[PDB]
Amino acid sequence: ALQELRAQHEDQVEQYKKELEKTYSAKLDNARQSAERNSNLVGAAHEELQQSRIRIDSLSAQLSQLQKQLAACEAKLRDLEDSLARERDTSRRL
Amino acid sequence: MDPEFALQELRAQHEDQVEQYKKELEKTYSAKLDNARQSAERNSNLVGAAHEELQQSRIRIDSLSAQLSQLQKQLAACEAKLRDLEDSLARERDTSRRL
Amino acid sequence: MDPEFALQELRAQHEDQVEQYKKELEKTYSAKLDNARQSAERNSNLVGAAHEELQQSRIRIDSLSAQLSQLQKQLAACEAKLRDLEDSLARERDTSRRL
Amino acid sequence: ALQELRAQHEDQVEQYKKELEKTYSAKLDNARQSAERNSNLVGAAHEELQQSRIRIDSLSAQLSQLQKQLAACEAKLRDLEDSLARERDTSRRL
Repeated sequence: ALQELRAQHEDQVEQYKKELEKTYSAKLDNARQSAERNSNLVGAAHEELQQSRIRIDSLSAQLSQLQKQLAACEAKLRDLEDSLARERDTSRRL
Repeated sequence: MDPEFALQELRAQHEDQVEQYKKELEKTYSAKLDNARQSAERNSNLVGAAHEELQQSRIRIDSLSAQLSQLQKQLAACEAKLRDLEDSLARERDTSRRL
Repeated sequence: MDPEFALQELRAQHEDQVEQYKKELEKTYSAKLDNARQSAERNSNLVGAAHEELQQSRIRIDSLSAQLSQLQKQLAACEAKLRDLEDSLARERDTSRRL
Repeated sequence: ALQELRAQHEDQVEQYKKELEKTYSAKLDNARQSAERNSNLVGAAHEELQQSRIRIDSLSAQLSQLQKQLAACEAKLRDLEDSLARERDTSRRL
């Protein structure tokens, strides 16, 4: 009875261990799978933000081009205002 | 003699017509002067208003450029939190591969 | 009699001076006409160039607005990847609290 | 000798188990700590992106205001161009 109980226990522990290591291997593999998917959703969010980064770099360059164009328009209007001021003052002298 | 009375009357006709012409000319000249004065003042007022509005627009574009720079700064810090996140998830990946 | 020769000579003096004045007036008038023509053509050319440049600037601002919208779309998708990341890290947090 | 070996083994397994559960509790706690820090770096990146979101909403509103202002400038220039065209044509008629 004693050695029968001890042999029965040893087989139970042997079965428990194999079931333990198999679950421990499944845990380590699912932690790998769920972490990878997280890593691209990390990296994809990074690359989509970097795309936006360089779009606003382009937007700032285009704002500077627009600013030069309006500055040239203003210089033409200053010239025109000068010429029209001379004509106004001439009419005032008549 | 007799032609002398036609001379005198021609002269008198001429002086009446010169006076009439002087009045007609002065009225026409003052109307064209007024019309030219009003058009000159309006063209100067218009070009000044247009010019002023453009100076306003340039101030607005200067502000927009400054705000784009702050937006750059804001999106830089967002990239930092994303890189550290990349980093620690990669730390967990490396440690998991080594079991 | 004798005054008649002063009359005739006065008339002759007057006709010479009227002819001189006609020439002087025609030259002055043509110069002021040319000056006014050139200034009018230049003012029209200037305001047309200014106006055209402003139409160019409006096209540029229409483009900038369109690009801001695409930037909105790009940053929306970035928020999606950040929310799902939020979501799965929260999934791991909840599961860890339950041990 | 037999029962001495079996008692010695039982004490070893008892000591191994307590050392196992203590390490298993330390593992579960560090996974909690490292995941939290990851979660704010997630959420802080989210809130800083949302801040940028509403800045560009403001930028688009300001672009529309600027567009109206330039459209009003253009209408003044059209008026001025009309008036100057009439003066040009008048000078051409002289």
